[PDB]
Amino acid sequence: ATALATVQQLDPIYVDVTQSSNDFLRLKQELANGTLKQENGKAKVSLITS
Amino acid sequence: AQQANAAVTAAKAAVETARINLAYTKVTSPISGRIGKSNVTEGALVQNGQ
Repeated sequence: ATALATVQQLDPIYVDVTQSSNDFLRLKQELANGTLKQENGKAKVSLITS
Repeated sequence: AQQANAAVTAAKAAVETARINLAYTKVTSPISGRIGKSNVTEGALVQNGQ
C-alpha cells in the first residue's frame, strides 16, 4: 500500500482560478456582454507573477 | 459424465467470474450528467468498495 513516487509536468501548467460568487454573475453579465471575451472558449490573461 | 458436468460448472464459474471482473476493469459512468472532480491520479492502487 506504500507509494513510491510522484511526477508532474511543467511546460503546461494549470491555473485554478479561485473566485467569488456574484462577480461570476457579473462575468455572467460579461456573458451578457462577451465583448472583451474573444476566442470565446478560451483566451489569454496577463499574469502578474510574484 | 456428472463429475465432468461439475467441472464444466466450475469452468463457467471461472469464465463468468473473469467476465465480470474483466467487465469491471474499465471504469464508466453510472448515470448521466455533469461530473464533479476526480480524486485519484493514475498509477495508483484503488480498492473495490473502498
